[PDB]
Amino acid sequence: FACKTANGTAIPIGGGSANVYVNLAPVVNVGQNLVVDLSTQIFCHNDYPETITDYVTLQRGSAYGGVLSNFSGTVKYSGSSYPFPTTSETPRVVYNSRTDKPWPVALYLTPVSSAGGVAIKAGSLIAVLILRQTNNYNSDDFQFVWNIYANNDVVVPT
Ligand SMILES: N#Cc1c(F)c(F)c(-c2ccc(O[C@H]3O[C@H](CO)[C@@H](O)[C@H](O)[C@@H]3O)c(Cl)c2)c(F)c1F
Repeated sequence: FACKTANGTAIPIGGGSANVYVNLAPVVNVGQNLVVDLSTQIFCHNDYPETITDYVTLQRGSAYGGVLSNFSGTVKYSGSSYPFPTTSETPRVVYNSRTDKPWPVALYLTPVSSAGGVAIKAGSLIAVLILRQTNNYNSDDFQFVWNIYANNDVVVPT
């Protein structure tokens, strides 16, 4: 089991960490959701599906920078929504193919407070998402740590 980002940055067998630079909607109005859809950015595959079923959870989702201070969030994991920052670990998603498949994570972030300025600064760390990969074969328990950075400013008009 291994993963890569849309631009080809890889985390090999055994886990590790990688940075993900995501485009954000430049404007998020009060009462609207800022969607950070990682399913277009993070992809994983099973290296021996003939015998092994890979299990993948969101082990931890943490907020940083502007998202931590001024946004309220949920994370959608494989069609179900959970609080963001995370309190529990999600149900497992299954990977059983050598062809890359999306990691189905998206953040839904709604502004709490804003003065009209830049709520999220371009280049800042907005989230750390830890993917935990286990299987039905051995006791492997590997962490794939995704450091989510904003590519652009996000403004919340007021
Ligand atoms: N014949 C044969 C044969 C073989 F060629 C293989 F490569 C393996 C095999 C390949 C990948 C393996 O592990 C990695 O890929 C797993 C599935 O993605 C993942 O769950 C693990 O954590 C880790 O990332 C493990 Cl353990 C074994 C195997 F079991 C075999 F029996």
